[PDB]
Amino acid sequence: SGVQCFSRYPDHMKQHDFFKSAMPEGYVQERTISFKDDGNYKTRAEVKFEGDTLVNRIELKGIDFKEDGNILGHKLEYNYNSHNVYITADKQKNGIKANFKIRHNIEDGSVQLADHYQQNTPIGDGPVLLPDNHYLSTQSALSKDPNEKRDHMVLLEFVTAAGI
Amino acid sequence: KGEELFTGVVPILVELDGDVNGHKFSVSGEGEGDATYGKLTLKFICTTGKLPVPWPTLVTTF
Ligand SMILES: [Mg+2]
Repeated sequence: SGVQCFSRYPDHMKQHDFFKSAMPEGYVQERTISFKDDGNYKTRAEVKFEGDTLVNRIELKGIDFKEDGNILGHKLEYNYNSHNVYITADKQKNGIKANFKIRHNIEDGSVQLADHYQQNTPIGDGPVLLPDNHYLSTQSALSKDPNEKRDHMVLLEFVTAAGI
Repeated sequence: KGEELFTGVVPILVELDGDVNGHKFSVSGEGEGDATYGKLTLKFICTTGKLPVPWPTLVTTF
């Protein structure tokens, strides 16, 4: 989810792709992520091109986590469920909002809900595409590099726009 | 116009600085994206030591 500009927007929906329309100057993406019965993350990111490279620069602040809840207690499985990102225009900010729910698998067969609220606003002042309501269908696979001893994550993600 | 920058494979850099309950950390990631296939491949490294939260909780941020 940090670089939604790489979603595949079908040709028939290309007039709804805010994310690429803000490039190269980019957009600011902000989120509040609320973990049910636990703390929250607030994030601010700038997504823009630096030369021919797409850069996602993020500051994350997490507060009010429980010392031994599922997050600081590391009780979440190393996997990831498919989900939809529901997008709506925010015409007053020349950008978009999104709302979705992530379900993190807990090692005991339970689920840790993470409510996501997101806003994006362009960095540049050129025209952007303000979309009709739609969603991004996201699939993610997490793995490890067998030769890597540092703490790390390998991520494969597919994101397809749909709903119109 | 912006869409034109995405018709091929694009290198991606990700840089995060975090503070969760006073645990400070940084993550650097590299990979590439190919929007034609809505496909992203990235590898993230915690450069400050051990990640103080579970990796899955940062996927949507990255
Ligand atoms: Mg299970």
